[PDB]
Amino acid sequence: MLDAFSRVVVNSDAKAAYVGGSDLQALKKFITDGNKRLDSVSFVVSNASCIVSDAVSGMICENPGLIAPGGNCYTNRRMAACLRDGEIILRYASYALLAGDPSVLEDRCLNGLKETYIALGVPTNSSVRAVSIMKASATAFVSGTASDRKMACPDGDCSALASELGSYCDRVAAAIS
Amino acid sequence: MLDAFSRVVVNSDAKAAYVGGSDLQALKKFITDGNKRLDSVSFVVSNASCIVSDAVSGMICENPGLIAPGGNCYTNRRMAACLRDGEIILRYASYALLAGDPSVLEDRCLNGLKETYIALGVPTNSSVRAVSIMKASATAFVSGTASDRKMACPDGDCSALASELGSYCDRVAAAIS
Amino acid sequence: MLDAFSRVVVNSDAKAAYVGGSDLQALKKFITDGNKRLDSVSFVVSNASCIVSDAVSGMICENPGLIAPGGNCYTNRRMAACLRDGEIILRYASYALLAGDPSVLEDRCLNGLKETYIALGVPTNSSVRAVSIMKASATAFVSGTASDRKMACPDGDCSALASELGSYCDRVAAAIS
Amino acid sequence: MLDAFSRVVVNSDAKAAYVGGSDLQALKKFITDGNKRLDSVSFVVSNASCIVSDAVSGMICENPGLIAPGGNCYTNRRMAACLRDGEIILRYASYALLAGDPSVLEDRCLNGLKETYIALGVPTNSSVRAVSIMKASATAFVSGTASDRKMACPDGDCSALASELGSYCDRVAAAIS
Amino acid sequence: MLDAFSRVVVNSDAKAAYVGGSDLQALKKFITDGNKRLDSVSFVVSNASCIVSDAVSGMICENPGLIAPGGNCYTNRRMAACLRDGEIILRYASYALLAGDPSVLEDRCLNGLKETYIALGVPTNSSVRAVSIMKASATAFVSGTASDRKMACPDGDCSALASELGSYCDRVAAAIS
Amino acid sequence: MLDAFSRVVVNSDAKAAYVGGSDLQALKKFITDGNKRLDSVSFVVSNASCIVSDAVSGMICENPGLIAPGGNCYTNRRMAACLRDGEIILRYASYALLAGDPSVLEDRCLNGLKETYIALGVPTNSSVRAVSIMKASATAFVSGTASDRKMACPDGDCSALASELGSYCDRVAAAIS
Amino acid sequence: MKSVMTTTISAADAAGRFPSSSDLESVQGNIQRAAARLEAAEKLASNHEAVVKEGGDACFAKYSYLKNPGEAGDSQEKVNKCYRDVDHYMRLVNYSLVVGGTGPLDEWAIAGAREVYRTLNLPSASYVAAFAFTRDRLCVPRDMSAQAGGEYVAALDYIVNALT
Amino acid sequence: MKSVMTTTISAADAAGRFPSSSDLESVQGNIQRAAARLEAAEKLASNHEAVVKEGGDACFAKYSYLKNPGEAGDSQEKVNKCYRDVDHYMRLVNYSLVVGGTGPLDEWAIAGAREVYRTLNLPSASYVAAFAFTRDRLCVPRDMSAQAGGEYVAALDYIVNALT
Amino acid sequence: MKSVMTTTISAADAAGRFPSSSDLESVQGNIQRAAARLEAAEKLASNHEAVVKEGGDACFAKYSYLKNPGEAGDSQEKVNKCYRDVDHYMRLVNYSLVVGGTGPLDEWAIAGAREVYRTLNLPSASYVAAFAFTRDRLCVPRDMSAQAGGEYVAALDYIVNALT
Amino acid sequence: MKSVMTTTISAADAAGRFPSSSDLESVQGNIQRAAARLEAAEKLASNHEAVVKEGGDACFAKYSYLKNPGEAGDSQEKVNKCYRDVDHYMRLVNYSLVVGGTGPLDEWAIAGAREVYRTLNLPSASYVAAFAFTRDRLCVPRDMSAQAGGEYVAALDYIVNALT
Amino acid sequence: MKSVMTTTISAADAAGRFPSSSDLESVQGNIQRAAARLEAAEKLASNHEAVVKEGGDACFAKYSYLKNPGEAGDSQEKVNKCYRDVDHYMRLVNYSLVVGGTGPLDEWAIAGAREVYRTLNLPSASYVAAFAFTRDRLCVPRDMSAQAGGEYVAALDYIVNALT
Amino acid sequence: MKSVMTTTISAADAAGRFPSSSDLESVQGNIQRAAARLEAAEKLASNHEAVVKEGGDACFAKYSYLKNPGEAGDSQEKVNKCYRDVDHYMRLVNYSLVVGGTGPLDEWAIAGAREVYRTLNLPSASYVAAFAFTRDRLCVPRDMSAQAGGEYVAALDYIVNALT
Repeated sequence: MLDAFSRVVVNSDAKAAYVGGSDLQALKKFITDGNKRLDSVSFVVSNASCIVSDAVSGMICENPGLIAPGGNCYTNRRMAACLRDGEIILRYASYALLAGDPSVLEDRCLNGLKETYIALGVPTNSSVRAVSIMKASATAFVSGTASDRKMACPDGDCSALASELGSYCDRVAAAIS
Repeated sequence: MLDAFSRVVVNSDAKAAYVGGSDLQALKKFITDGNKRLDSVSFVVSNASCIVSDAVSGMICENPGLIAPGGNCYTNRRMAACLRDGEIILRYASYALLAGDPSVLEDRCLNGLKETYIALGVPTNSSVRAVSIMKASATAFVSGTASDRKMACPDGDCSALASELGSYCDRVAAAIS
Repeated sequence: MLDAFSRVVVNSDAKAAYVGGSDLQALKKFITDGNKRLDSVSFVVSNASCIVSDAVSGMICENPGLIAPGGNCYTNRRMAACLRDGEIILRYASYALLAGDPSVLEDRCLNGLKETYIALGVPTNSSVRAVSIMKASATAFVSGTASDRKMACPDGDCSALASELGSYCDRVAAAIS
Repeated sequence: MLDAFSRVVVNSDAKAAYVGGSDLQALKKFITDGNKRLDSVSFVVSNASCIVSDAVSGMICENPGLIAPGGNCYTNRRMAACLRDGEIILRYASYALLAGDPSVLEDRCLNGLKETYIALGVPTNSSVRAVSIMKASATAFVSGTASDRKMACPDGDCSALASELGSYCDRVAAAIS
Repeated sequence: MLDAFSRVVVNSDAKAAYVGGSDLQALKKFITDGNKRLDSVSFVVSNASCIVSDAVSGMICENPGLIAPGGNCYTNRRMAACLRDGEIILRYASYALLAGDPSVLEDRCLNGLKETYIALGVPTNSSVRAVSIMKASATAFVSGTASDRKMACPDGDCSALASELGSYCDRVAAAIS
Repeated sequence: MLDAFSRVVVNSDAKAAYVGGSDLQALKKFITDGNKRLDSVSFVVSNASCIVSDAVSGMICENPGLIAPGGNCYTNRRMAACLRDGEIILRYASYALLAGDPSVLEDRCLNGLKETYIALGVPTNSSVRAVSIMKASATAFVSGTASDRKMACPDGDCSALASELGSYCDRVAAAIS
Repeated sequence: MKSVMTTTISAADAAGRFPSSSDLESVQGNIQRAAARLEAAEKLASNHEAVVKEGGDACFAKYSYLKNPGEAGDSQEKVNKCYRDVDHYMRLVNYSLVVGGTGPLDEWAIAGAREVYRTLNLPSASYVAAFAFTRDRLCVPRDMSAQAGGEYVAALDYIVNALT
Repeated sequence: MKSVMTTTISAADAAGRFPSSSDLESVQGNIQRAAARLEAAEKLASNHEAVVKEGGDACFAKYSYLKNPGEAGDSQEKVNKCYRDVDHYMRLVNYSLVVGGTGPLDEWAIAGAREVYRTLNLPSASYVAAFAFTRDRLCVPRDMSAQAGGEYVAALDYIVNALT
Repeated sequence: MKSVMTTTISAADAAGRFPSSSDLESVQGNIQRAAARLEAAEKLASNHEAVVKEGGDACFAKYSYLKNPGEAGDSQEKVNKCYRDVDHYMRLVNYSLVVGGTGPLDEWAIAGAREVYRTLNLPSASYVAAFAFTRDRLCVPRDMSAQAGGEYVAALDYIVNALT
Repeated sequence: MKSVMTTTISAADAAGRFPSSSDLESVQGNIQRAAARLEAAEKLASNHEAVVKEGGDACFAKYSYLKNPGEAGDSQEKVNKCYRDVDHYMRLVNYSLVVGGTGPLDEWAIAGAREVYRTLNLPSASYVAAFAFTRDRLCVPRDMSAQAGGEYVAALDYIVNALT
Repeated sequence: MKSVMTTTISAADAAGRFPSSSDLESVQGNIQRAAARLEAAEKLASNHEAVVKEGGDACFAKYSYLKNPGEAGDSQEKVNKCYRDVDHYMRLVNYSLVVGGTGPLDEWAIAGAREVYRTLNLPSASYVAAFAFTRDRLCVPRDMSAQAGGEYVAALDYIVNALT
Repeated sequence: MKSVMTTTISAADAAGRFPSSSDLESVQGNIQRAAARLEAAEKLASNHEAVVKEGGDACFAKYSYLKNPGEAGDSQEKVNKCYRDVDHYMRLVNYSLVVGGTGPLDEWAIAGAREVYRTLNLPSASYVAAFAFTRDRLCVPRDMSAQAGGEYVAALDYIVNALT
């Protein structure tokens, strides 16, 4: 896997170029915004259970067919597997936010996931919906706009972090289905 | 795997329905004729070696090319593997007869079988012949019409059992055809 | 794997024929020329490190793009794996020369190699070149025509063994092309 | 493992003797009281959670040192392992009751248990106490004298079954003391 | 493992000395009598089934308690395992004869053999007798003195080879004694 | 494994006590002196190859019997394995210095080490001397007193750090003697 | 699907054996016991709505806190899902009685239940309350024969144990 | 020792399960069928000397070549071992009948039999001849009841299939 | 014991590496965050009895049903064990703050908790109620500094997530 | 196909080695012994019909029971297959003598033979009788040179040992 | 690519954990230490051509024998590849300083280097000479700050130790 | 110890086989090639000090830089250890010629060599120089027979390839 820094050196390595001061503006910005990024990860992780449970429930309460006979969330074994998947996806998304790079999400989670869901018969439009609600809640906790909980912190702008976390969720939604 | 009883509840579960009195006529009949079914399994199992040997020998005497160079029963290693396959198929056929359901035959024996036989170059028509002869002998032992042995039992009609066993052999032929 | 003797046996077995005097003159010649064959293998193995390094270096110095960024010999890791492959190919070629049959080369080296090369992205044209240079040098040591080193041996003709080795190298080229 | 029947067989085989009429008086009685034995097993199993939890709690409420620092049930990890051990012991005890022979208990559970407990530092006195309480509760469910639950069954005498279960529990205590 | 040649090398290496003309006369003779050694191995191997079966049967017919209830050769399973051990022992003895060194016998057969025999409770005296009878027959085939079969060969003196093989059997006896 | 902070916790947990301000004096000191500790680890690691090679060579130059026939560093294989052990011991010593606790050294390196050395026959007195020379060189690099290399750093007192490293090396020798 | 037949066949298949005497004898027991559990299954099938209602009622009666805001049954729809869940189990009880094995309950209700109920804040004791009542509600011979009652109670005891 | 009980218990043990409904049902089948196989076991134990003799006699009647030099029965002591072997099988048939499973025959007679008979020149067809005769010698209800006879025949068929 | 140092060292050990650049950098971060979490630990160690009491009170205030017969608080001794349990977690929170990792909570509280609490009828929501309150009761700078409060809340959220 | 060259190469390949001194030395042995085994192979190929006939005749001369009804030599076609089988082995003996290894016999005759002859009532002793006679029939130097005869006998002894 | 972030993430992923306190604390070390290592990376990037020249010069100055016929530097093209190789390493040093881990050096230079230099007659001591010089050439605070210099030297020491 | 005999026996042992035709043939090759390699071994043993002298001299003649301060031959003891090493290889060449396999070289010289020489700053090309000279120094038929000379060169080529 790569992080925000090794991604820069991978791009520079393709050009056989040194990473000089001209290439280090974003990485510098990364460092001074480091404490905000650590807060963002913490806020997502500290509410992981609520994020996953609320999203899978949201997916189901919008599509009653999933819990009908033949539905992919029918029986406790399938429902548990769905909840597990939601937790796994949120986990790798938090990894990507901590690293400031999507590589760990692509390599260790999204790789071969669509093929697996197709083989299993997991409804991919519903999977995307679960991810979408996770994106809504997780980015809200990062922005500090979660309706029933505000995380204590020095006030400031975390919109960039929230948008970045959302982009990782976008990658998941695009990779599946 | 499923048996005759779990097959009904699987069908009923698809409609989210309880298994009631109007659904149990066939299953009560299954229990009533239970002793005959156990006899049918015993009569096949007790003559397994003869059933397999005679059928494989029957397949070869019908197709001499099998034991010629390039034939799939050529050399002791191939002949042993063929005798092995005959015993295995009959074994799963007897499993299904005991359970009153072809699922164990489908899941653990027939699944993929056509593809491995094609990959190995195992002649499918000769395979069908061996299965067809096993059907003749096995159903004869069930029906009590075997030429050189009649198993002891109260006189009665086992034509349903023999027909059921025959259908299991037919599924084998259909799976590799 | 097969050798020169079991190859004849396999061919004779296809016709259910005994191996007799009329089929053994080529194999008697195989035995009477055995010492030259043992020399040919020894001469290749004794210069294995030179044959491999020189061919890989020749491959690179004829196409410097291989060691440019994005090139398949870029970084020490890829270069090491490339040298490894060259040694491996020569090793299985030496195996075939000792046995007097290409089966060990085809079965335990060439089988699936093109597919893995396509998957990994190993350029086929460069690979063919490395093989081609290895052929020149190896056949040279067998023919005793290598420019910088002649191996000690009684004077005689080994054009047949050189051609045989050359055909083994040609098999490698054909398989990956 | 052995059951009541194979045990007799094993004892007779040591004498190279057939199992005859004189030896079957105890086995015929095993068959006669078979329904009671099935009830005795069902009653223990149907209250398994209550039996184990109450016994481990009884062991602890009698020796609170177990759940203090330096106690062998301190932390949730150890408490869970102890509860697991209690369930396992009862499970193999129920196995012995169903088979009418302690071999499954001796071979698969008690074999090497004392050595293991010594290695880990599991207090034998408390271990015996948990088994002792499990004996009281399980045999009570067999006898139908459990204070807060009487299992429905035809009136009769199962004192022999309960005594047998108690002997299996005694074997556990003996093996680790 | 070591052979007759590498054994000399090991001894010479221990004193940091080259293997010279003085230390070579025994090895030179080893090569001269090489065809005799190959005959000795062939004569034993070609009669392996007779050697093993006769020796094991001899052990039993000299120790009737082995096939009584509780006897270590009681039941077909144990008898088969004893026959297996006999063949195994002879096989490693033939290895040692071929190599002209007992190391392969000591390293891969006798090593830890005594302690498993103790743990399993196979009788030492009966095991020794099996070996001693194998020694009698095997050395008889080497000496060309076997009563009911003489192996064709140029008539000569193989007493040293018979004594050598006999020493290997004695190593087996001493190890399990 | 444990570090300096977890060791305090484990000790406190044994007394069922919270870790308060009274208990945190040394741990606060651990933090204030944190940069020196990181330097000490870096100084050892940056000179790992010299430390190990010089120690093993020192052990040998003081006892040439190690590289004689029968010596335990005789042949390249044994010499490499000894150099391997020296590196490993230093590596685990560096681990302990980084964590501020000997647990990782004791649990993952020293536990069982004497027994394997006794079984292998590697001399303990020579092993001890190899460690002692490593202790001299490594602590010198920590004290900044190494004769041919002084690592760059602000001037200060690292005697406690060096003495701590010495204690870890002494634990290695003690567990071996 | 664990039953007498599938268990014996699985054991035979693992060893590559034809059905033998012990396999046949085991199935004979399935024949003998079938009448009792089919009677229990049929009674349940004919009156499950009333039984399910009683089970769910017993749950909320014992744990009225469930109706408090933020709790598992703070809405009519959530309460409805509770009765639906009870109906789910009882249908699987019916299935298990027909099959003669805990298969339907094992695969379709029990497996993964802990993860689901933990994540969705569904107290296991609430389910226990529904099925402990359902079990204790039975009496013989009013509701069914003795052996039928034994099967009914045993299946419910199996659920309670799985929850505890 | 494979039986109804040991099979269902080892199956439950492999999954770490308490005995459940299907386990209990299986054992009930052992109860229903016991009388039949115990009758066969008793009849065998009471008259095994006569059955064994006819078994061995049938062998040597079909294969008199065994008495030729170098063959399995070229001596009186060898012939005695042959009848001893038959007795050992039949005693294991008796055991199998008692257990209600092929356990005794599997572990004590069949396991390793191929290896033993191959290395000792004991033709399998000879053993088959003894048990095929022993099997077909049965007639109901003279020797035993119908169900007892079925158990008797099934055990011998199991041996024959194992030899062939 | 999961911490900054034990994680990086174990990672280095798995690859057979000496401590390198990234290993030393990780420990530097431990130095920087140490003051924040150690303050939280001290403040907890000096006033834990008041904290624990409020956590336990919050549990029974929310779930008064616990004091009903057969429930986890139907006796004073059981109620006392509940407050004892809260003290256990909070002491392990203190440990986790000192270590700078979740190690103490992972090994000594969370591992096996699911099994224990289900067997003993200890509803996880009751524990959640105790720590959700404990978490929300905190306000900075009254009780501690901002970054100290962040560590305090984070450790309690870790417990809450572990229970849900 | 096990031979000197294939065994040597497989050993080298397993260790990832180029052919070395011991490898080349082993092949030199294949050269030296080739003449002896090729002589035996040639003599067999020139007169195999006579050798096979004597082999088959020896089998039925020793075991005349084979032609009894129900036995392996029931009919002329079955007898013909027996002689055919003898020819199969002897052709594979010829192959093995050419290869210089037991490869052809191992892969094409021995592998699976136990299972085949067991299922089809083919007594192993009958095959033994044919090849033991064939082995003992050899007369040196009448039929071939002493070293060719040794190879001939060795290959047949290999078959007999595999049958016993 | 080994770094503080990738090491701590892979460790959590191996245990299926969300990032916890120790993971976050480790990344804080990346924040504090970045200034030093980014400085060193910038100085190198600005003047690598001069540093590389001095590196290659020191190699051939210490080992003039390399210029002899048959040796690694006996042609202008070969000599140019040597300085190129030094540039390769130093560029990877720049990368490793930016990443904050030995990742770039591990994957792109060190892995496979032994096999390559062995086959191509490239003495490792020659490389050592270049980077030992480069390391000792540093003058603080002339070239960079003390901590930046510590990073520069550490990376070069990592290369030297791997080369010996 | 790799040789003809140990390779064939290890191959047979891996398949649980008695020695057979191909094994015996392989050993016959050891008999035929023995005289040549023994001649080379004895010739080496009778004059190894002179051979070692020329080997070590050729090393320092080609690499005189080794005697410079800080290099592997910058002392009298170090130089003596160099000639000692050359002697150790040549003694193992003698062993390998006696064994008829590369065994002695593999186990005692080659295994772990690159690790030792890397650690001790022992340039592999220095060893190559000594053995390349030793190899090319051979004079046929001045020093030995042509076949003995072939064995001599092949062993030295094996060492050279193992160093490059």
